[PDB]
Amino acid sequence: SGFRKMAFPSGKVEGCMVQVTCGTTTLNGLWLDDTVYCPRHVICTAEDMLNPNYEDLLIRKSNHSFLVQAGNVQLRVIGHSMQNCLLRLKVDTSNPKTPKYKFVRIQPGQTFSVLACYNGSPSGVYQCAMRPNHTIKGSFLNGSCGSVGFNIDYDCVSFCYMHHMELPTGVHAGTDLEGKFYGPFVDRQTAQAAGTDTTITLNVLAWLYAAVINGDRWFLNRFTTTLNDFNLVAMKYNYEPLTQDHVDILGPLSAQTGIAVLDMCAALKELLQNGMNGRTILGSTILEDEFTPFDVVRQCSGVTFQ
Amino acid sequence: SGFRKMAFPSGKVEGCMVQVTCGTTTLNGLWLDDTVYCPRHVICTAEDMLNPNYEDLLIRKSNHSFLVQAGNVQLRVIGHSMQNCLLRLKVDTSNPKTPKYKFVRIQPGQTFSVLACYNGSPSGVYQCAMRPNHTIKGSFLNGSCGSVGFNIDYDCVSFCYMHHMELPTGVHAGTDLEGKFYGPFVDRQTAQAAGTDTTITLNVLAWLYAAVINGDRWFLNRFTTTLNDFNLVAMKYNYEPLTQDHVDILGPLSAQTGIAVLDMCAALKELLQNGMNGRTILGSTILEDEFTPFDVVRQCSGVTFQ
Ligand SMILES: *[C@@H](CC(=O)OCC)[C@H](C[C@@H]1CCNC1=O)NC(=O)[C@H](Cc1ccccc1)NC(=O)OC(C)(C)C
Ligand SMILES: *[C@@H](CC(=O)OCC)[C@H](C[C@@H]1CCNC1=O)NC(=O)[C@H](Cc1ccccc1)NC(=O)OC(C)(C)C
Repeated sequence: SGFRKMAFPSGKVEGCMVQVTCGTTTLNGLWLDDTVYCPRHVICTAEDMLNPNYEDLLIRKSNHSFLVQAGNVQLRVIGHSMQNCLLRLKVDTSNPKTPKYKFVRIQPGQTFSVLACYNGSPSGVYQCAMRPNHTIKGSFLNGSCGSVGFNIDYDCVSFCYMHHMELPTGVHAGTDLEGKFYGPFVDRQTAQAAGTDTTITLNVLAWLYAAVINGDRWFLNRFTTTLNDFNLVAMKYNYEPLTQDHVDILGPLSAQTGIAVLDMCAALKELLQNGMNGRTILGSTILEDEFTPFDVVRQCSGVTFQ
Repeated sequence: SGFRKMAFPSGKVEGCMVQVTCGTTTLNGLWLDDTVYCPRHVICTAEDMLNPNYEDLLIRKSNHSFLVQAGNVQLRVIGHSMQNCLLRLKVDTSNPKTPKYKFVRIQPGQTFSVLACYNGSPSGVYQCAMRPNHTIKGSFLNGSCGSVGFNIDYDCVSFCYMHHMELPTGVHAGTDLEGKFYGPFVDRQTAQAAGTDTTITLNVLAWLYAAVINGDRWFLNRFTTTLNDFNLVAMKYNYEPLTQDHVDILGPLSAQTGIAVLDMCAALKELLQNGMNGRTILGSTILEDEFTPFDVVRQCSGVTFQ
């Protein structure tokens, strides 16, 4: 029993973290096989960030403009290319600790583990959701650029995020491992701001299922709703509209608890309208939206506490 | 910026997890040098748990009564002893991935990372506090016994918890790595229940400091309090009494924010009495008590956002 924000074990990723230096700028990089990935802004000074031309900045560098350090060992750079907002540095050595891996672009609402790193040294690990507005509510200080986000399935690491910047509201933005930003953000100094965010309806519903599987039914009611009537309420409280696809995704959790999705929606509609009347759900006084249906199935018992 | 429940990177611990089988019972064990640690209840059947005599159960076993599997490799047991509520199994091979390590008994209020494991295979990682009542609010299913809790300082792993059981309220109990239980619990089937718990005052105060360092001052006030007057309020709301030692511990956070401890206490007293008036602190609508002053210094900037 219990329910916690749980990250994937971080060891396969720790063995891939290195330090990348260009001039006086140091950040983190990711070393797989004979390649090191890092944010391209490693080539900028502070004044560069105000109007950088990356093609122009990069052509001015040689292979030996870059130092890469893995633990106490210097790797020698033998090639370099830009790919969108990342650099791909080729090095003299293949990483002996390279795990089976893939590069994946995750979708808003999905979750992943972040390994916070400084000077190529991992310091901590926590679970984040990709928000509808394409930011994450992370925890990052100076030196954290190039920290990665990932999921693990079987023994394969699916890398999905590399960290690049902080926005004025204190939330975080970055790219996938092809160097393409999540959201409309750019790696240069502008007046960019996070767009208005929304609550992830599917996840809140998944988490209510988790609460039932764990033994709590206090918030259920005798009612049902149509998809359309639910959404009118959803719009008023700044929740994402629920779709038939979201309804089908919740199929297995529905089957395990014997609670129809539209009946769970009626329960959520009542919580939105009346509040929680001083009560908690899985330890929480608010409606949680950072666990997916996959996260709930991974963590909860396959047997409901009836 | 940001503030998250952050666990230590788990890799050094993943390389120490093995599977231990006795008869039809399988659980996790911890392999350091040439020794494997695991809960002694691995030697019981279900009916045994109702009245087990462990000395009597153990003398009936040989070295080869135990199988230990590390990945795909069988380790051969060449000796065994009981130590309080753990078994210490000696094996044919020293763990090549043994990190620098210590065994430490943590104190109530302190935090650690848990690596949830099943069949010797790590599945997830999250941060817990040792509660005043000597339980943790973990997340554990069948097969999780022998999962460990730990902290990391520099490159040394300080092991502090091994998991043994779940209590009727759904919280968790276990031992240090000498096999001594945290709390008055025993590894046999009784009517044992978690004692009444208390909120960890020092941690709530640390977390308010974290909120100031991160840039928020909304909950401060013009008042001060004496230690004794604070505690009268503390008792009414089921918070631990604050001591001069707790006041001295908060010295560095106080210095970094320019907020005297007793002034922060007056702020907390007002929050207890008036609630939060619909507002949040570091994203939270309630007062959080699972971050220590050490946790705040580790995660937050050393420079206050004034
Ligand atoms: C990674 C690199 C770094 O630390 O540079 C300092 C010498 C930075 C990580 C940031 C820092 C605090 N949290 C966090 O997530 N990223 C940055 O500093 C970016 C660089 C950048 C500037 C302009 C456009 C894109 C990227 N800057 C940044 O995040 O701005 C602040 C912190 C001022 C809001
Ligand atoms: C580890 C061993 C196990 O899974 O045995 C099942 C064949 C168990 C971990 C528990 C299970 C659910 N969550 C969790 O933390 N521990 C136990 O099953 C203990 C064994 C025990 C019994 C009596 C006294 C001490 C230890 N039993 C247990 O936790 O009881 C329940 C789950 C019924 C409350």
